[PDB]
Amino acid sequence: DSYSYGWSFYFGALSFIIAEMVGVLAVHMFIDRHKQLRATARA
Amino acid sequence: IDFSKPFMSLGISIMIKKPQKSKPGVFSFLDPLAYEIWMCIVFAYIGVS
Ligand SMILES: CCCCCCCCCCCCCCCC(=O)O
Repeated sequence: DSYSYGWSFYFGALSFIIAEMVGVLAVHMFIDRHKQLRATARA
Repeated sequence: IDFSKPFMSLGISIMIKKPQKSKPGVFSFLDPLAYEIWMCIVFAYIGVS
């Protein structure tokens, strides 16, 4: 091309944070699934 | 007519709007980079981590 960003812009910026936080929580669940298998298959 | 000796010497000068002291803002250390860069650094930080 004064400008400002609207909520729809911050709805995709918030979605990024929520997605990265869900991806971290899913990776922990995966590490949790395999830790149980190892612990069960150890004793 | 016959004037007297000048009691006030003067001339043609230049008048401009007096500027401002431009008191720096509190969070002005961020000025070298744009708000978008600062916001994207945070996003990049989260993504990298
Ligand atoms: C390790 C990555 C992040 C490092 C910390 C950077 C701190 C800056 C983030 C906040 C600034 C946001 C910009 C809004 C204010 C503005 O410049 O208009």
